[PDB]
Amino acid sequence: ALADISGYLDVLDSVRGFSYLENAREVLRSGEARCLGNPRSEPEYVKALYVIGASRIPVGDGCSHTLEELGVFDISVPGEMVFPSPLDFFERGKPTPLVRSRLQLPNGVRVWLKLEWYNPFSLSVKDRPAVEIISRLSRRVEKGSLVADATSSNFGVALSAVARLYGYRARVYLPGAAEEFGKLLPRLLGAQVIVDPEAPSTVHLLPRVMKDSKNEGFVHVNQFYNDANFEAHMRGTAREIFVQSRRGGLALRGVAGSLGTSGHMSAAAFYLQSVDPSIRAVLVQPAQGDSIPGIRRVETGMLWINMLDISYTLAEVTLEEAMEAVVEVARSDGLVIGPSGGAAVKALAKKAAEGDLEPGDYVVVVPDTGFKYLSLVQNALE
Amino acid sequence: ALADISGYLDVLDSVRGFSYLENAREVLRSGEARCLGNPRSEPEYVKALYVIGASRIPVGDGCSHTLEELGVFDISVPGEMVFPSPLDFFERGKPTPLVRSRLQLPNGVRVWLKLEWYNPFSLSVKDRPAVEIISRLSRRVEKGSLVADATSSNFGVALSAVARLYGYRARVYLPGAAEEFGKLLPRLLGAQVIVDPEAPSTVHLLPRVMKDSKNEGFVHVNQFYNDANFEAHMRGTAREIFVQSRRGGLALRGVAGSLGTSGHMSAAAFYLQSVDPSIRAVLVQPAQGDSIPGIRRVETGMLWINMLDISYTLAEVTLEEAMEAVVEVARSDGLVIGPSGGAAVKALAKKAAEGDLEPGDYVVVVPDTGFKYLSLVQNALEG
Ligand SMILES: *Cc1c(COP(=O)(O)O)cnc(C)c1O
Ligand SMILES: *Cc1c(COP(=O)(O)O)cnc(C)c1O
Repeated sequence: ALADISGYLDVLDSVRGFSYLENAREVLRSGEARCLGNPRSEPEYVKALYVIGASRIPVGDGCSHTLEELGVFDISVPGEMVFPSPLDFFERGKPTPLVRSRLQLPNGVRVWLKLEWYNPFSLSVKDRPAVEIISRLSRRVEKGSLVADATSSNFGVALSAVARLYGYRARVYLPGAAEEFGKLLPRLLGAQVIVDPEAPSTVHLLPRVMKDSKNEGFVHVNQFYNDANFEAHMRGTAREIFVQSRRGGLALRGVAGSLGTSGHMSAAAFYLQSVDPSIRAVLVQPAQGDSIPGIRRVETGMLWINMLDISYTLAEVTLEEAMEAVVEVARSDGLVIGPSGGAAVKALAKKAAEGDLEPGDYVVVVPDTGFKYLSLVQNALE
Repeated sequence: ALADISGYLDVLDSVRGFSYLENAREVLRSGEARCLGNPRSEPEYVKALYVIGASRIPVGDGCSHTLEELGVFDISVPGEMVFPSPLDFFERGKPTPLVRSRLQLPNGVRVWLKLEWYNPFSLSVKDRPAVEIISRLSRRVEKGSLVADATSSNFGVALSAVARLYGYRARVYLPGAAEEFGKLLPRLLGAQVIVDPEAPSTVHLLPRVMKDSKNEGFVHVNQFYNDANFEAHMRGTAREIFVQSRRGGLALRGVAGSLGTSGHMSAAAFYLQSVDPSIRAVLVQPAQGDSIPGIRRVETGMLWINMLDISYTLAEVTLEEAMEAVVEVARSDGLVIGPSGGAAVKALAKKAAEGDLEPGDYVVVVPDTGFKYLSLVQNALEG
């Protein structure tokens, strides 16, 4: 039988560790889940179901229910696109668009672009971890409390908007080289902003944020380590790629993406490889020396991409090469993508040139809009 | 009986003038269109149906069909949000979102925000006129031809993107006061940009564009005069406000917005007042001396708002007041609207205070995202 999962989400408070993902993987591979005589007594299984996108759980003895029956494939979006609040629109105005590009790559590699700027608060992929993180402290941490993090531009904006929505205050710490929109827009949204001119990277701010947290008593949400980040992308970004590829008739042979926190691509890889382990994940490595906003090299410390059982391929991409792809996609599709989106397109283009990819449909996650990066666009047209 | 309108759309090539809108208004008012014996002999009636958003026409002798049967309400975004091309995404990734605000206005005036930054190319309301203009010359004008116009930032970006999707080249003329994204992003999109530092406004550039058009032989698409702008907003923005209000359970009592070309608010007013003449159109007048990007005062010259049978009220709004609404919406809703969106919100707030408006639901058209306007945001926070 079917019950609403909403009544069992306290298991998100109490399940720890990655062992529950064995259940997620097996439910996805088999396309079904076994009924729980006592759902309460199997919290890891309930969490597995939530993380893959189920809105319902199977209840009883001996029965089983399909992904479909569990609500994994339920249509979210009202046909008329009317929403009673911005949060409801974040939650139900999904999937984010998946749009076939007319970019021509060698070897039958067809490019689709997933447009994560379609998230309303930060115009970026970062809404999803912000919502998930804030919503799940929202029972134990007191309203009016300060939450904070080290961030590049997008999550600081996401965090500021979402914290306030849920009744919290936000503080955002950014390196000197962050874009001005990351420094300014959080203030518009009601947050405090701290820029460290000296910090050479976003993760270099983390020790200061942790020290300040101990002295000042604010909640350090730590997107780089907070599993709700990964889980948000499992139930959202990754579930969407899966459902979109199926209902859209793609022959999904891989995904391509970039890595900051590693949240969105680790989820994409893990989810899709659960259904079909041969699906490739092609991932961007900002070339040494270069800085591409929002993203980093794997060696500098990433949680999910390293700890989870996922196969991926790297590809080196310079800032110059990423911006060339931004120009190519703009001239080809009339779509203005961000530097990191361009990096992911280029990575896919390289692996396509090398003959490494089966012909078929490949989904590139585009983290944000290129409108935000006028100085990088200016340099790229020279 | 019904026939697909696709087989009758050469009327768009041949019909001229505004007389056809009489038919559009009556069909919307009665909520039904009557069958045509020979549709080919009634091209104005066919155009009327295309412009209000019908996908089918009524065919027969004596019969009639509702807006619903005609496909006017058949604008559903697909549940899976998968689009086999960018143009298909522009076409089918609609309606743009209509989101209830928590802004508190006096006298029972409830605010809904229509987010036109959800257009795919220029992230603005201007994609819609760009696509309709270019698609409808995409037959008669030879590929590789140059298309051009005088513009503020948004339509320059939209024109540039759309031109390339239909196999044209683009040139964009902007005044010196235009935003940097307007000067730069068309070049990313492959277009030529001409900036006139001295030009005090966008419409001041028009004589020079027209002169250059005569000399160099490019198509001046002229958004300020081209009826496909109005028509795009009739079948897009306006039809969406109508259909979204109905299906969404709103008690629609008015729309608020701003004027550049006057394309989108003239359409919203004309379409909705066709259905119900008591629906108000509250329009922004940028206070004398001030410049709100993308928008103008009625007196400086406008086509559809003056020629069409619509009612509206004007509210004066300073740049400062427009930006105060941007701050307020950001703090209330967590959404960042543009200066002209903020102005429309303020125009609605002002009218609401004056006791002028029926209590109920009001849709504010938000032309773009305020993410772009960082200097104006900076200045606004200093207060
Ligand atoms: C956060 C972000 C990324 C990387 O996303 P994660 O899910 O942190 O790995 C890439 N690009 C941009 C612009 C971002 O904001
Ligand atoms: C075009 C535009 C307007 C006005 O729209 P029209 O349909 O030209 O009257 C308002 N604001 C912005 C930002 C625009 O680009």
